[PDB]
Amino acid sequence: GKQKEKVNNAVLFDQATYDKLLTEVPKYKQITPSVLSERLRINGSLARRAIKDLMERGLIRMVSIHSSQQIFTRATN
Amino acid sequence: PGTVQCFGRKKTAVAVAYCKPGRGLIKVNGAPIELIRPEMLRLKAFEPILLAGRSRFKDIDMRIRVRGGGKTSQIYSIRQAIAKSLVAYYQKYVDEAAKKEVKEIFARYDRTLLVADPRRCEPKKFGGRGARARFQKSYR
Amino acid sequence: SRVCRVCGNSHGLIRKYGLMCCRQCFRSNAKDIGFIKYR
Amino acid sequence: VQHRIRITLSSKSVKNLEKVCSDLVKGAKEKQLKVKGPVRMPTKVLNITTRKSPCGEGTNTWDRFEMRVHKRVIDLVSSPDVVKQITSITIEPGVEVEVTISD
Amino acid sequence: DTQVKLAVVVKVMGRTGSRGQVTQVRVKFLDDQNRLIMRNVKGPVREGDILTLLESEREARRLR
Amino acid sequence: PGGDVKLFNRWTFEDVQVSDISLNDYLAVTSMKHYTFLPHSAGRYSAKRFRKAQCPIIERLTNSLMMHGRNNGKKIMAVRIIKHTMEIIHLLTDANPIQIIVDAIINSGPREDATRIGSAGVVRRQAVDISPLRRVNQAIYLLTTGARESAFRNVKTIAECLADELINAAKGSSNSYAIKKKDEIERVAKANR
Amino acid sequence: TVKDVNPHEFVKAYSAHLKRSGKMELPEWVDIVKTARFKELPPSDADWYYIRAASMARKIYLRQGIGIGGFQKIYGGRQRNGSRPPHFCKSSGAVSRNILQELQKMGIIDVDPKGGRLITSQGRRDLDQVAGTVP
Amino acid sequence: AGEEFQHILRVLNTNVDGKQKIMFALTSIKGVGRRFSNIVCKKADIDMNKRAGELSAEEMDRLMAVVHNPRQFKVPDWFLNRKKDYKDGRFSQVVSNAVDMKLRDDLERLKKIRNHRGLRHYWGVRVRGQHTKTTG
RNA sequence: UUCCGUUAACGAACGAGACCUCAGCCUGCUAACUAGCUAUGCGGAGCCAUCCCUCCGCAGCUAGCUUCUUAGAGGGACUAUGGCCGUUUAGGCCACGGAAGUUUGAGGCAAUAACAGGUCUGUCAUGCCCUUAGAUGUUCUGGGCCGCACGCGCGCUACACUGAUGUAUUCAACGAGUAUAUAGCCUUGGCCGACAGGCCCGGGUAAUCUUGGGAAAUUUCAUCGUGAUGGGGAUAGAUCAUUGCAAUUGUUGGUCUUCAACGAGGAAUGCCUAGUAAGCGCGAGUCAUCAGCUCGCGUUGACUACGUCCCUGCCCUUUGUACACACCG
Ligand SMILES: [Mg+2]
Ligand SMILES: [Mg+2]
Ligand SMILES: [Mg+2]
Ligand SMILES: [Mg+2]
Ligand SMILES: [Mg+2]
Ligand SMILES: [Mg+2]
Ligand SMILES: [Mg+2]
Ligand SMILES: [Mg+2]
Ligand SMILES: [Mg+2]
Ligand SMILES: [Mg+2]
Ligand SMILES: [Mg+2]
Ligand SMILES: [Mg+2]
Ligand SMILES: [Zn+2]
Repeated sequence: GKQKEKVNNAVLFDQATYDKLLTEVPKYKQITPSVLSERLRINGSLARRAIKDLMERGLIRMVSIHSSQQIFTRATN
Repeated sequence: PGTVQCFGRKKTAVAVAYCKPGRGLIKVNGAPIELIRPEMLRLKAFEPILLAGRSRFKDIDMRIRVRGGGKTSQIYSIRQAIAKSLVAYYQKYVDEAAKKEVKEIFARYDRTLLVADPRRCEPKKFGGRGARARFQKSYR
Repeated sequence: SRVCRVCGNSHGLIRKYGLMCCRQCFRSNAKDIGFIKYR
Repeated sequence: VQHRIRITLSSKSVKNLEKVCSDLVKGAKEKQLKVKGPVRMPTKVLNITTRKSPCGEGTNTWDRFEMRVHKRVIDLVSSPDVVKQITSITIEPGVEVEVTISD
Repeated sequence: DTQVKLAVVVKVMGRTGSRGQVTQVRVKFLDDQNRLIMRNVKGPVREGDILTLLESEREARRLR
Repeated sequence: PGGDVKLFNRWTFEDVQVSDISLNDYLAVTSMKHYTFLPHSAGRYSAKRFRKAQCPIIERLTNSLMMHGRNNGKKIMAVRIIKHTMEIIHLLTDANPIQIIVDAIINSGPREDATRIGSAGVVRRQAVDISPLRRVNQAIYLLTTGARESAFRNVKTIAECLADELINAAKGSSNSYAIKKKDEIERVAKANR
Repeated sequence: TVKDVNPHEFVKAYSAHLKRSGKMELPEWVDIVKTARFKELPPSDADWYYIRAASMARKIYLRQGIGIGGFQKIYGGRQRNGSRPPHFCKSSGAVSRNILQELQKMGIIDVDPKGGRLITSQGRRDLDQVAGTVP
Repeated sequence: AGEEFQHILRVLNTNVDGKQKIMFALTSIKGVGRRFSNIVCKKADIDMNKRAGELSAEEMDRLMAVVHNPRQFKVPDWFLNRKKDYKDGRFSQVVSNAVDMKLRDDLERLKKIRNHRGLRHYWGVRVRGQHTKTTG
């Protein structure tokens, strides 16, 4: 995916990952990582490693940030 | 009357634990063992603790110091030093049958806690860059 | 401008420790200098 | 009147050297001086590696030459003339001694 | 439809192969413990090893 | 038995069951002496024959990541990758990822192979069996290389690549490099039977 | 204390501390330099002149008699010479010089006779307080 | 939020791409590299986490000013790439198209002069004292 | 060709082994203010603060200190112990113990006979020839050894996300340092400078000062997100300083810019069996400066095998030979 080049295109910053895509992407197992799903939602990284930051202040999922910036996902609890 | 100062060794890292009959405290170079800093090799440091348990440490303080070596060498030297320091403290100040349980808990999991590892970086011989390899060889 | 103390040639010198002798003269006289070859 | 003196003592051979070390320690302790030693000080390893060929043909073969220089130091508390009363005993070949007057 | 069958290596007879790389062993069958067959085995194999075995009625011959 | 020993303190070794009684001996997960907290150990292995058969299976999978030159010699990175893969396996299947590791190694070890025997004076390749230790060797190697190349020049990173290969090889689907190479070797050997 | 605090979070906390605990002078070349010859870009953080100072604070904390060259060496790194083999390369002098001069100007550290930089007692007070105020 | 997100900006006759960071899109100009892009971003005081495409018009004017008149920003003489000219003797940053012209002026001096280096270029082989048995 | 044993042989001489060096074990001995613990005495800072407790600083008639460091003497392993195989001989495989059970690991040294192997360019080592003043002698100047259509060899850097970049974090070993004149070889410390590098006080002929080597890889947090991109650093321009009596065919090192090929490499081929391969840095040699090399050193640290004579070769015996400059016959 062209997912940091596409960062400013208004679709992403308007509705795509604002619990419209990565609300259901976690739901396959009810927890499927953002870094795992970097390609299941084909969208690559850093338009994704920033939207994870957005979703953490949006308070919808838990976070696990570690060595190679391996970050994770959890849908609702 | 407790005071033991026992060491453990790796490639070149040497770890020395000097003790007091204290309360629970464990420090490496003044930094708590909690701040041992390979944070993936942070298990092996606690592992002699985690096998014996804090209950075998409510009466001891360990101002363990480590010099020379690398990183993982120093961590494994920690492991050996604290294991042998606990065994020696128990043997000389608790009971030999009491230390025998520590002996067996440690040795059942692994022998390398208590026995130094005689491996060293063996020297490099001419005719190559490397202690056992050679240069790539050309005929034509 | 610098040669062996021994043969007075201009290559293969051993400057270290101030010998001022070449690699050939040095071996030729090495055992009496005292460079016991333990290994 | 009773001053502090250093003796430093080096060599090439351990077997030769230790005989001198036992020599001076017993020389002092026959006359009850205040001595401390013989401090053993880490061995210098002089080394020169040379291509053992003289022309540079055949498989590259190096040989490693080494001297081992051994350093010993002893402190005595006595007057320097009392020191010269000791250090006129026989000194073994090859060993070097460099008595100096310190603080 | 062969059902993969099991054996234990009772002794390692030898080490055949052009490059000496196929152990030749003598296996005993678990499911009926009177069938003993000489087979070829590759890699490190010691006594008492259990081997899965896709096809059973092939056997090797001494110093194959 | 005595098993209050969890690797990384959080993935209980207990209640793991190996299907193959063949690989039961050579998988270091069952005995109370094979449990370890970390898949890093400065083990004096390979100093004797078969001594690696008692290496912890997680450690003996860890050593196989650190390959291809730029990665030779760094086990800290390897164990970091193992930790992340192991937690992501849990975060998908919510089941013992140790059992996932073991079951994958069971289900991706070639049981037959065609090598280069000569007999009667004439040499040509034929089918032979696979001793369980070499079963495990090829399983480890052949699961690992799939992750390596499937993550090469790929934004998906190695922890999730290897997690995908493990989950799917253990599940049994032929969507992993590992189990794809398995039946290829199996079919070459079956043809050459 | 600071030996009890995780070495990174103490640096973060002190970096914020020498921002909000008063202020000082600061050179007008900070947003230019690479802080080392082998580096390739200037630090990606804006208050790098402050995280640097937080680190160099605890260096004189836990070690004494450190000169400018000791910091040059400690803050060097790997220099990739291009097609040449890489080496070890010492860091820059002026950046560490002005960190030490800034900390001296707040009296946290000071130049010792016989040479080197040593902490002062009230700087010790400050570092221990900020260490204690960390989780 | 790219209501006017631009895919190529086209400053300085290079088609600077409007899809990568401004940090490393301004490097596409032939005469401004990785470091000098950063120093321009700093001195023109533009937000840093900003992909080209989202950026505003007044600040392309600011970049214009700071790239053709950098010195007035008290920037030292030693980011500049034409230190101590001998055509005239000033300190300037050459920009995209003019860099080839400046290089031709250099080599064209060398041609008129019969400098060893000028010939060596005209001859085509390596100019800096390098071997040429086995390379090139 | 190690031994048992057989035995027209007997008794021997080398090589092997034995020997020496390094490394690994010793809470056993000798000691060590040029090594380092340990305790107390004050100091500094955190604190139920008043003491205590944690971490640092400094000093001693502190040790009924030498575990860590050093280096001497020693001790230790012998297959010693047990099982199995073996003429129950020589030995082998296994197991407890133990630091060590491929002679424990690695080297040093290393036999007879030979090569038309290399070296007359290491040598006041050299025979014969040539030269020997208008010199192939010696000294100086400038150039050359580096030239480039190209082919080959040893290597370095990579082709990236197991990554690059930028912060934070902190761990060794081997060694090295001429009167080097008016402080001078390693350079600590203060200052100026973005850098490069300058100035001043000095320390060390050295377990004393450098360095108690504050090395990198790696670790941690962010930046780049698969794009020949922020991988790559080839090429080339501008300029700055040091070494040098001299920098041009850029000695070197900086600064900005220039941003190539290279998508893991055909036929083939090399090195390697445990702290080994490989990755990572340091020191030494060369040196006025130049280290991609060579020799040492440590750091992180594996997969595979414990085999076979299939390929290349080696040793013994038998056999065949029209070979002996010996199958390149
Ligand atoms: Mg990846
Ligand atoms: Mg030997
Ligand atoms: Mg000859
Ligand atoms: Mg001349
Ligand atoms: Mg040449
Ligand atoms: Mg070579
Ligand atoms: Mg780059
Ligand atoms: Mg050099
Ligand atoms: Mg050379
Ligand atoms: Mg070959
Ligand atoms: Mg004939
Ligand atoms: Mg023929
Ligand atoms: Zn000579």
